Amino acid sequence: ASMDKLRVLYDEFVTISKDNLERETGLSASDVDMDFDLNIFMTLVPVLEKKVCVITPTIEDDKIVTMMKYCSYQSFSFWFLKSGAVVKSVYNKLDDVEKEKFVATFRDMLLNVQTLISLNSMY
Ligand SMILES: [Zn+2]
Ligand SMILES: [Zn+2]
Repeated sequence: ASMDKLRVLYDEFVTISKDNLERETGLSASDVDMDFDLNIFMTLVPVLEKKVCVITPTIEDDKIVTMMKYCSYQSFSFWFLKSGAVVKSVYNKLDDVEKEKFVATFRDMLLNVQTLISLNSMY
């Protein structure tokens, strides 16, 4: 986990999300606001942990895919209020190989974010 790694992870998340949301829905993505969206993920992590399980590097793929059902794209800068699609809607239309990468990207983003709600509670 690192600030520079998180930027690359977030940009991967947006690139895949954007390409799939655009062709699925016919609507065009908006400009990113990375800090706004990482704020959204910061608020989401505790909800995901209560509704599904604690996020650790060994969390099973099925628990991550279920967390994607509780992540609404309308919450983020690049899809802001455009449709009610959730992250699993993009997952469901990837091929098997692309699916594995998306799960890893979404899990590693949640771990990098969580590594920061952590730093923000240290005195
Ligand atoms: Zn394209
Ligand atoms: Zn901002």
